[PDB]
Amino acid sequence: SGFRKMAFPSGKVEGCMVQVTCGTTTLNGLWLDDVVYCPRHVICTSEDMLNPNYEDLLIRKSNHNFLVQAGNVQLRVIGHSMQNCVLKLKVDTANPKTPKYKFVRIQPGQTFSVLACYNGSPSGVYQCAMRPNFTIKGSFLNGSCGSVGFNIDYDCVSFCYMHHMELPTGVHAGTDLEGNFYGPFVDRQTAQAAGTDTTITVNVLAWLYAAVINGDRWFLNRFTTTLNDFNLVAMKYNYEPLTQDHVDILGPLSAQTGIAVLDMCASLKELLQNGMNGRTILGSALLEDEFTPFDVVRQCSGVTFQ
Amino acid sequence: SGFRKMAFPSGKVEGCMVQVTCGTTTLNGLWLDDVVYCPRHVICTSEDMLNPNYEDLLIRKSNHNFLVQAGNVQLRVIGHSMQNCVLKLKVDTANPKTPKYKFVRIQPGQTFSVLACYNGSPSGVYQCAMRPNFTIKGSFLNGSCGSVGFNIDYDCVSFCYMHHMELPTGVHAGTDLEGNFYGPFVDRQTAQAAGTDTTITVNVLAWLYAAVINGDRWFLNRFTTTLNDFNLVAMKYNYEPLTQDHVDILGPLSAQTGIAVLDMCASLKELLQNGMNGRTILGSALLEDEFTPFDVVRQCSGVTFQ
Ligand SMILES: O=C(Cc1cncc2ccccc12)N(CCC1CCCCC1)Cc1cccs1
Ligand SMILES: O=C(Cc1cncc2ccccc12)N(CCC1CCCCC1)Cc1cccs1
Ligand SMILES: [Cl-]
Repeated sequence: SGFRKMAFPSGKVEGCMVQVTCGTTTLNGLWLDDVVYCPRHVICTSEDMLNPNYEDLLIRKSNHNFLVQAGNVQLRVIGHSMQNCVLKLKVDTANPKTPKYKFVRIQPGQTFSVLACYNGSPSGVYQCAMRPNFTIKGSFLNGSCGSVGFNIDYDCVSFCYMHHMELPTGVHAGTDLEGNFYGPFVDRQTAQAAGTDTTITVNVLAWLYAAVINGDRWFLNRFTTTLNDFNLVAMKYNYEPLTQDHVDILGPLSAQTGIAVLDMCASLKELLQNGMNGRTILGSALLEDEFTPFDVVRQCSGVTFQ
Repeated sequence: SGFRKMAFPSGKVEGCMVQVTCGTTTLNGLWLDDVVYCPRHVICTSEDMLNPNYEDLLIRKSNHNFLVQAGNVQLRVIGHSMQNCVLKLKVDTANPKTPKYKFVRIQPGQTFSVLACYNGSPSGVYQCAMRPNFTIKGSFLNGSCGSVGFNIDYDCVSFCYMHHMELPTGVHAGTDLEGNFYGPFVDRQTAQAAGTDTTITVNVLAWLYAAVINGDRWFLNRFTTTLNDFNLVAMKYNYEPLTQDHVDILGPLSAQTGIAVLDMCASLKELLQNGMNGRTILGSALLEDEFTPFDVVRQCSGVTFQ
């Protein structure tokens, strides 16, 4: 029992964190095999950041302009190339701690763990989700660039995020490990704004199923709804549209608890209308949207507390 | 910017997790130097748990009755002894991944990271607090016994908790690493209940300072209070008493934000008496009490642990 915002154990990623320095700029790098991945803005001064020409800035660097430190050991950079917004530094040593890994680009609503780092050293681990507006509500200070997001399903680390910047609202923007930004963001200091954020409806429903699995049913009601009527109501509360894919994905949780997906949708419509009336759901007075259907199944028991 | 429930990086602890099997019972063990620590109830069957005589049950066990698996390697048990509610299995091999460590017993209100494990394999990491009623609101399933709680203070892991059981309300009970339970709990399948819990006042104040540091200031007011008047009000809402030690500990945060601790206490008094009025603080509609003053300073200043 219990339901916590749970991150993956970070050890496999900690053994990959290195410090990357180019001139006066220092940030984090991810050392996998003989390559160190880091944000390409490591080659910029604060004066270059408005309209950097990364191809022009990079062509002026030699391998010895990049200082990579792994613990107290300096790695030798023997090559460098840019892939989208990521800089790839080839090093003369393969990381002996390289776990089984893959690079995956995720979709909004997906969750992942972030290993926040400064100067190539891990500071903390937390769980977050790719918001519908493609930002993440992280906890990052200056120097955190290059910190990564990942999932560790079945011993393989799937790296899905690399931190590049903080937007004016205090939210964060980054790329996948191939350097493609999530959302309409660019690695320039030009005025950029996160679009209006919405609640991840499928994740709130998943979390309501987690509440039923853990014994709570106060929020259920005798009603059902069509998928279209649910979306018409949901959009009024800035909730993301629930698609048939989302309904299908909630199938296993629906079968386990005995609550049809559209019946749980009716409960959600009522919660949006009434609030919680001094009650909590899994220790929260807000509807939680950073647990996916997959997270709930992984964390919760396969036996519902009837 | 941003403020997340952040756990310590778990890698140093992951390299210590092993699987301990005694008969049909399998749980987790912590392998440090040449000793594997685990709950003493690993020697019990469900029937033994009703009223166990651990000394009598342990007498019947040989070293070979304990199967310890570290990854895919079986460790050889060369001795066994009990210390309070922890079983200590002496093994023939010192753990080469043993970090610098210490065993510390924490006080209620103190936070720590839990590395939830199953079959000696880490599954997740989350941050929690030792409640004033000595329970932890964890997320644990059957097989999670032996999972540990820890903090990192510089490069030293301080192990403070070992998981033993779940109470009927879904909350958890365990011991320090010397086998002494936190709370009035015993390791026996008998009627036990968590006492009435209270809110960790110093931690709520620390989190209000974190909200201020993050630009959430709507709850600030022109008022101050005395420590005595605040404690009279706090006692009415089942909040823990705020001591002069707590006020001293909040000194740095008070100096950084310009809000005296009793000035923040007057904000908290108003929040208890009036609620949040539809507003949130750091994305929460409840007053969060699982961040200590040290956690807030650490997260807001980017302290690392390589
Ligand atoms: O937002 C950041 C870093 C950052 C990240 N997370 C959190 C942050 C919090 C506060 C300040 C900064 C943060 N940029 C990088 C700043 C460096 C640029 C090169 C020289 C040295 C500073 C700005 C841009 C990146 C891409 C496009 S604009
Ligand atoms: O509570 C647990 C483990 C546990 C922990 N966390 C979470 C749990 C969730 C569900 C069930 C169990 C959990 N005990 C152990 C159950 C037996 C398993 C087989 C061998 C003998 C013990 C019951 C105890 C009573 C008094 C002290 S322990
Ligand atoms: Cl995805």
